[PDB]
Formats: sequence, structure tokens, C-alpha cells
Amino acid sequence: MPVKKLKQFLDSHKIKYLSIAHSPAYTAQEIAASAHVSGKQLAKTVIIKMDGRLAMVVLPASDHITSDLELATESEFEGKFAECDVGAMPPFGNLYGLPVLVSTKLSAQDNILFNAGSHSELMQLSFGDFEKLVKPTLVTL
Amino acid sequence: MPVKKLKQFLDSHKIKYLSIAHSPAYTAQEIAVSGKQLAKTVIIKMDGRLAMVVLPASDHITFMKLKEAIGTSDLELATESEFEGKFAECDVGAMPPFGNLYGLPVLVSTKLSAQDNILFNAGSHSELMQLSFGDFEKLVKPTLVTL
Repeated sequence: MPVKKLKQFLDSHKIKYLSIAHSPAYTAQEIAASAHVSGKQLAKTVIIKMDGRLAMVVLPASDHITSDLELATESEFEGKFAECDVGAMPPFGNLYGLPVLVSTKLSAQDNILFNAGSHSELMQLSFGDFEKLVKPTLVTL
Repeated sequence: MPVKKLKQFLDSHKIKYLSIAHSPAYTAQEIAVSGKQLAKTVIIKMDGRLAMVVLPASDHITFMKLKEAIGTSDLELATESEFEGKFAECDVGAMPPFGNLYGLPVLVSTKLSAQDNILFNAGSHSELMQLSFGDFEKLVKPTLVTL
């Protein structure tokens, strides 16, 4: 399970992170709207193929995305983690040997907030801690 | 478990609520949520009956204030064995303010009714729950008191 693995990873590194679980009465849209109204940027992860190799692109949920670039199929990566909902993959590509590309729109913020296993379960940690742990390549998108 | 019972109760009522859990790397000091008025539950005995007083965590109950609010002099703080100790998985001082689920009358400080949300410890000091004060008041039907 990527979430249990993630928490075990962050705990071993003594990371201060929050887990925000929304009740089932909340829709995914209400969650994204609440984060926005709060002045928070909700980050989303998209799986790409860069020169034929799997990578993660991390960018604001409200935004959209070498010349050898294509989106990965669910069976190529996301589908391999069944307990983790499609679109709720945490941006910790390092745990699976995937390079991580992060939007500079996200690096401007004090924290990074993202879905963890489902659209209802969020996780937040400082961008500085995320950047030190993951070592992503920052990209302008 | 009071927390699982509360979530089952709120879900059946289609309530929008958040659960905020702090990783073990967090100290109690860095956990301590400023600006937003954290609510705490205190168990009292009113005329020999167990009741809940819900007020800001920075506030304290006094006998003169509860007596003026309730109208009775038979007031005392409950022992842990009288209520909180009966729920071992739920830490002392982290009891959610849903006294209605246990037949306890709930008394809520007017300082909390001024806020859009109610935020409280839920089972531990590292785990918080938040829902609108309006939803809480409609579900619990507390008596609003000046403390």
C-alpha cells in the first residue's frame, strides 16, 4: 500500500506531516474548492513516459500538462497499486524509482498538500521537507 | 470506541467534517491551532448527574459561573472513573463533545457559538475533528451558557 509505505517512510525520517481525512459526505469537488477557498494549492500527480521511462509530474490540481513525452496508461503504473485510487498517487516517486518533476507553482508555497490513496484523504508537509526527501527537478508548466 | 461511534453517527446524518491527525514527529507545543478556537470537554456532575461542559481550551469553569448558568448549587467535576476512564482508547481530555450519544446533557460556552466551526480533540491530543458549529448544535442540541 503506497500510503502505509509513505507514512513509514516519513516517520523514519522524523517528518512533521498532517493527514486530513474528509468525511464521506464531502465530494472531490467540495474538497478541491475548500483547499482553494483556504488559500491552499492542492497538488496532483500525473504519470508520464519521458524517453520511454516512467516519471511523475506534480502540479496544481487546477492546472494541466525532450520531445519523447507521453502520458502513461493506468496499467503501466497506477493500476499496480489497487488500494490507491487513480489520481490519488502521492508525489513520492523516489519510493518506486520514478524521477519526480515538480511545478514551480508548488515550490513557491510553504507546504505541499496532495491526495493520499483516495480523493478524501489528504496529506500535507512542508515543501522544504518534500524537496529534501524526493529531490525533484523543478519545472515551469 | 467513542471516535468510531461519532463518525458512524455523523456519516448517517451526511455531515461534512474533517479529521486532522498529526504525525508522531510533532511535539504537543507545535500541535498547539491558534486563531481557530480549540474546544475542550469537561465532565461535571449536575445534581448528581453526569453532564458535559464544552468551552474554549484556554478557558476554565468556575462554580459561580456554572451555578449562575444552570441555577443549581449541586455542581462538581466528575472523576475519570465516573466517565472518561470507561473509554480507555480515548485519552483523558480528548473526549468529543457529543454527550447525546451517551445520554449526557451538553452545556456549550457562548464563546464557541460565535465561531463558524467547532474544532476539538478526538480520542487523543494529536487527532482533531472539525465540523460547522451549526451542524454540531443541530445534532447535539446543547444548552448555550455564559462561562
